[PDB]
Amino acid sequence: HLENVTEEFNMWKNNMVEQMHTDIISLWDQSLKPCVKLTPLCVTLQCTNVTNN
Amino acid sequence: ELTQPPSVSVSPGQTARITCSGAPLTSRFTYWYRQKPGQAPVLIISRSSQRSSGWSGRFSASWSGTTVTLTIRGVQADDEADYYCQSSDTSDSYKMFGGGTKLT
Ligand SMILES: *[C@@H]1O[C@H](CO)[C@@H](O[C@@H]2O[C@H](CO)[C@@H](O[C@@H]3O[C@H](CO[C@H]4O[C@H](CO)[C@@H](O)[C@H](O[C@H]5O[C@H](CO[C@H]6O[C@H](CO)[C@@H](O)[C@H](O)[C@@H]6O)[C@@H](O)[C@H](O)[C@@H]5O)[C@@H]4O)[C@@H](O)[C@H](O[C@H]4O[C@H](CO)[C@@H](O)[C@H](O)[C@@H]4O)[C@@H]3O)[C@H](O)[C@H]2NC(C)=O)[C@H](O)[C@H]1NC(C)=O
Ligand SMILES: *[C@@H]1O[C@H](CO)[C@@H](O)[C@H](O)[C@H]1NC(C)=O
Repeated sequence: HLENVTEEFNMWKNNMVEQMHTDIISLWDQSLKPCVKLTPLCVTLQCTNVTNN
Repeated sequence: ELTQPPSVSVSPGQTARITCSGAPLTSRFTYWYRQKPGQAPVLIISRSSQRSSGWSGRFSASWSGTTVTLTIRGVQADDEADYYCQSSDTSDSYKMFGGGTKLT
């Protein structure tokens, strides 16, 4: 606990949220690069509505 | 303005065929019931799931574009009365009634 001190903070100008924003982004891609790619899933799909009687 | 026939007949011990034609046949399903004279009607077929309801042996139903098909059991003996037909409009408001066939 700091006493007698009154340092001026800032939240909308704080750079801790900026490094947080950019850390999670580079972390999301790092956990998806070594996984199954779905490129041969773009083929002409022939669909019909589900069974609703 | 649905349409149910009122006069058809068939031989006993043979499969029959009940229809009911109407454009509001989507969000409506189908009623029928067989009111013996001076009595109260009973469940012709009843919905106990959103999928289907032809589990009991006596009766089954099929669906066409507008006309509905009420197939029935092989034996048509002993059970005879006029079979009405009822359904609901697309706005889920109103229930249409339009007669039904007496079979001998
Ligand atoms: C923002 O909030 C404001 C608050 O004022 C909203 O304004 C009103 O808010 C109330 C809050 O509850 C709303 O809810 C209730 O409205 C009913 C009357 O609704 C009837 O009309 C609406 C369309 O407006 C319709 O959706 C309702 O459907 C009900 O009933 C049908 C009927 O189907 C039955 O019959 C058919 C055959 O025709 C069958 O096929 C079917 O199987 C079934 O048997 C059902 O299908 C629906 O599921 C649904 O139940 C109605 O048709 C009032 O009656 C309610 O309150 C009154 O009674 C209660 C209970 O006693 C009482 O406490 C209260 O004081 C009232 O006397 C209640 O008001 C309003 O609709 C709503 N609109 C108005 C009129 O201002 C505003 O909408 C909100 N905004 C948003 C976007 O949500
Ligand atoms: C299936 O749903 C689509 C949604 O747009 C609709 O256009 C189409 O008519 C529906 N087909 C049937 C027969 O339900």
